[PDB]
Amino acid sequence: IVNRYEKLLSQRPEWHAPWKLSRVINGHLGWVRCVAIDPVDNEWFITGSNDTTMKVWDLATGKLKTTLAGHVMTVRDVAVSDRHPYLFSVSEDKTVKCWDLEKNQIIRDYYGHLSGVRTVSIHPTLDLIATAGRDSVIKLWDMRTRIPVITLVGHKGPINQVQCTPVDPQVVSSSTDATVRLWDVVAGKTMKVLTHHKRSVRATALHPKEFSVASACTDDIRSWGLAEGSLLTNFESEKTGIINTLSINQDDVLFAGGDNGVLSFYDYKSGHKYQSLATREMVGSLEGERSVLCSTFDKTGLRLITGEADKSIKIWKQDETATKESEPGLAWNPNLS
Amino acid sequence: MNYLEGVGSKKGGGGIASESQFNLQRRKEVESLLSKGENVPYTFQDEQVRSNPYIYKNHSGKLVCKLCNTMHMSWSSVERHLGGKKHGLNVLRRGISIEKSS
Amino acid sequence: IVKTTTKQRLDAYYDLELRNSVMDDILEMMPESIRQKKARTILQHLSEAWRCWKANIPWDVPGMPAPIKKIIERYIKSKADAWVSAAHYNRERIKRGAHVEKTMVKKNLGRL
Amino acid sequence: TSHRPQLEARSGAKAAAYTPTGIEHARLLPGHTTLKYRKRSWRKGTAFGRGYINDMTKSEYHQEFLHKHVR
Amino acid sequence: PLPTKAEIQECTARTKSYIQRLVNAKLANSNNRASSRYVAPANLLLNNSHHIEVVSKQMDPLLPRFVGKKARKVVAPTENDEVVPVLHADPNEWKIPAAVSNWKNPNGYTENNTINDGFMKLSEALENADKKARQ
Amino acid sequence: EHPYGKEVEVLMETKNTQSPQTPLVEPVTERTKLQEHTIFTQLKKNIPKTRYNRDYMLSMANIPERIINVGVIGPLHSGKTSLMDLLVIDSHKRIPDMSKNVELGWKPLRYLDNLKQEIDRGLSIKLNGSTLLCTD
Amino acid sequence: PLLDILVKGETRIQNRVKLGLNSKMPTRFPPAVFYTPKELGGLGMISASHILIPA
RNA sequence: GGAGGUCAACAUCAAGAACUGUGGGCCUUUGCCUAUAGAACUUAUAACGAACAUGGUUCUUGCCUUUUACCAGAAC
RNA sequence: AAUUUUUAAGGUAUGUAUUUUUUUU
Ligand SMILES: Nc1nc2c(ncn2[C@@H]2O[C@H](COP(=O)(O)OP(=O)(O)OP(=O)(O)O)[C@@H](O)[C@H]2O)c(=O)[nH]1
Ligand SMILES: [Mg+2]
Ligand SMILES: [Mg+2]
Ligand SMILES: [Zn+2]
Repeated sequence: IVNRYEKLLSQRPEWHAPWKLSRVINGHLGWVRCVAIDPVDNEWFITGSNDTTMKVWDLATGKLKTTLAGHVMTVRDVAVSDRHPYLFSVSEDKTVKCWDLEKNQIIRDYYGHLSGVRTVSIHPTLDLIATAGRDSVIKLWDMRTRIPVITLVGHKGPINQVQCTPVDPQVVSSSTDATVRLWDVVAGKTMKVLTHHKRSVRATALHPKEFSVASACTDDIRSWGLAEGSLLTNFESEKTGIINTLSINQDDVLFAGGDNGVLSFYDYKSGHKYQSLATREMVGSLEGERSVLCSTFDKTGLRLITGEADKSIKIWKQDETATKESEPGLAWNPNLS
Repeated sequence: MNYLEGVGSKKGGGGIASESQFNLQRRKEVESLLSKGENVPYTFQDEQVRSNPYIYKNHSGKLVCKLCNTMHMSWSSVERHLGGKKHGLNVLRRGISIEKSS
Repeated sequence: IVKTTTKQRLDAYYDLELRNSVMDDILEMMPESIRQKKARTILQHLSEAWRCWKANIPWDVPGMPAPIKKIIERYIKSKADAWVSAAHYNRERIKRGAHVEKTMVKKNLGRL
Repeated sequence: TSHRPQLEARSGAKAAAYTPTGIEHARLLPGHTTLKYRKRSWRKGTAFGRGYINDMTKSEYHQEFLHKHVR
Repeated sequence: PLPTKAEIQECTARTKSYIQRLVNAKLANSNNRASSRYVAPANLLLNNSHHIEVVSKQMDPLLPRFVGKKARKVVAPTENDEVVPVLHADPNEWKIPAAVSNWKNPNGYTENNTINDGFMKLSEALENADKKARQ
Repeated sequence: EHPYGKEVEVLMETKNTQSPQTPLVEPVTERTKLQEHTIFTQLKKNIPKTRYNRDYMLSMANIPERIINVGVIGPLHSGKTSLMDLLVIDSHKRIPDMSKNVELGWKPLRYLDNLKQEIDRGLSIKLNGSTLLCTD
Repeated sequence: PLLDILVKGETRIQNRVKLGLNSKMPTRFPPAVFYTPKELGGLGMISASHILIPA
């Protein structure tokens, strides 16, 4: 078996370029909880906030377009539809509100969560919504009639995150009981349970192509192949915890933001960490306020947007020089257990 | 619409209580503080290790040192006595008086 | 009967979400074995620290793990920002003459 | 001590019905039924003659506030 | 691999068909002739001996429909399927103090820096300038 | 400033650009509607069919003595536009802009008053003609 | 603006008394109720707000 | 077979001034061009109704101890 | 050159027991 681990030095994974800080956008009165980008045109992005607003930022120039009020408590998660001109926002005030983009007003409230709802996922093909929160369940809403059609009972604790996939398991959910469940919605029961995490799973991201899912915990970032549900890879991590956010670029780049401010880029295929950064917090902030609460890659995949606990948005750009002049990353040491 | 004010009352009985009643309450708590919460037992109760072990309460309410046979008006007085030079001696005398026999 | 968040029961909900949000982080930092009494105790440090923020008292503590202190300071800066921003918003609302009710005035002037 | 809030499933397993008891709320009445798809003596005489900080309270906008409304 | 086009067009259809069954049934349940505008022998008895035809009689529109329906609580037993494997100094560092508040004691459980040269220099000038003026 | 300092643009954003009414996702409309400015027929299949056979009219265009250009003038509400409205309906076999009401009698059809202002203003603003053949 | 604010103020206090009982009916509250001096048992409030305001 | 029914079901009724069907031509049937057949009901001081109510959400207001009940304008 | 009318609720608690024909040794 280790004869293979002798050959496991033959891969030498996939060089990638280093990431650097292009621009910093202030302008939010609270923390920036969540970020979503225009799925079609990469023209602008939306930003949840502690201060209850949402602001639409112009992506090219970083200027501000319009602000969207309408929640009385923080806005935890945000989704913008590929197929619709709709913005779905969700808050800690137990409410899930649609936003018709053409007129920029509220359209449809979705009612019937018990307590705060921290996540929204739009099903790709079905005109459904998936939301979940401290209530420990997922509700699948008919987007047109605002009916909580299907309620997926499951995790024994608050659900942190929710994803949607077109084929089987259509709903991936990750709660604080350290279980990532893969749901069968038509039968309303769990297809497969992934227990390998030690503690609460605070972030999950879907790969734009490969059809797999990444999960995160304190020290551990795993991956999982959907369908079967098998473990695929692991990601090498020294104690980086807490992992708040994962995002996957088209290029097999995997970003993991921390609560220590340390940004950690990986290589999705290998599980190698090819860089680490630390944000420079802000002028008058505290060392406690240096962290990363969200993230995304735009559709091109060359620019990363992460809102941070210092009330700032930072757009992280990939270096054009790069290659192997001096890129070389943390340089591939496969330590053993 | 007198709800504008913001005061109110519960519907039970007749509130304030009588100045004499406050003193009884206040002189129990003061003797709880200075006593550091210990229950000093009555003299007749047939002995919860005591903090010390000599102080008691007679059939009346007064406090007494059973070594020194002194009578005390309050806890404050007792702490004067326990920190006194007479209550020092009677411990030494009982010290010797025990060290001469078993 | 899931009851919506309204004007009267707003800041109670703000409390509840804050307390949960702090237990999440601090429990995800610590190594493993024992939480619940420890879970209860950590929150008392939080509220105490907020009281200290309102009174401008610094809130140092004897031996406390630094990361926990980082967490508590972070959330208290969030809560302080929201508290101040509402203090200003209600104040301009009162100035221009719009109806601010009653105890929002009496509450405001304490904040200011 | 809120501790463990309330799980949905116990409220989702109740035998009322799929819907609630059948109470008809005022906000569940059908609305936006259709979706939308995307595609010089005087001068002389005198004696004295001739950055954004991150915080709410120490900021520049704040001092202006207490410079006015606290008078 | 990616799910593929022919498979995603399948589960899209079979789910979309299923959901409509839930939406239709749910709209037509509650009290609205208004909202319900959006909407088999079935039995071979036992050994099949008799056969069966089932027909649901029309209820009187005044009387409560679902006469047996009444809102009641139910505690649910646990699901059949079982046993999913879990497959997973500092105690003195992470030992928390005990919280003691100055502002509450419920139930039981009983500056450095010096001045500036600014002040030093200013008072001399006022002390000197005064002595000069008092002379 | 310097904490990033060199290659980085730190920009503080208050107020707004893009006034709040703008769609932020613009309504996508393929068809080009002229119905606000004028009431017009933009599709060839819908042009009213002419009994008199247009291509025979195009033959008359060559002979200079054959055609005469005649404008109609007069004071207010003398019937000029409603006069023209006689010649056209007699010329064309079916017109899509005829309601059963204007066909019957009650409301005059006004073919020449195409503009929406002229319809509302109850008046003729800009001159509009037609080219049609008619026998003496 | 001072005159406008007078007209608002005086009506707001009279409304204070009216809402104090339970009516906005004009018929119940003829101006003698607000304007008779306290020596005859009214409020004796002193009205500067009737006027006519130059527009 | 006709005249009817305070009978029923089903289909349809706010859109490039705005409908369908057909034959041919380019594309290789969507779509474009061309010839042709048939277009009931509703529309230009714009509409199934020569009539006219209520509710919901979000804004701006008015009464102002708070919710219901409310003031009166807008958008959807 | 013209306003506009009123009903509920936040105040007098709340809780427990009480009219019963003698279940076979
Ligand atoms: N009683 C009567 N009224 C008519 C007759 N002919 C036209 N009218 C009315 O008089 C008005 C004149 O119709 P138009 O053709 O629009 O008037 P016009 O000649 O176009 O006036 P312009 O604005 O100058 O173009 C219309 O409102 C008609 O309803 C008529 O013979 N008898
Ligand atoms: Mg009370
Ligand atoms: Mg109340
Ligand atoms: Zn003694």
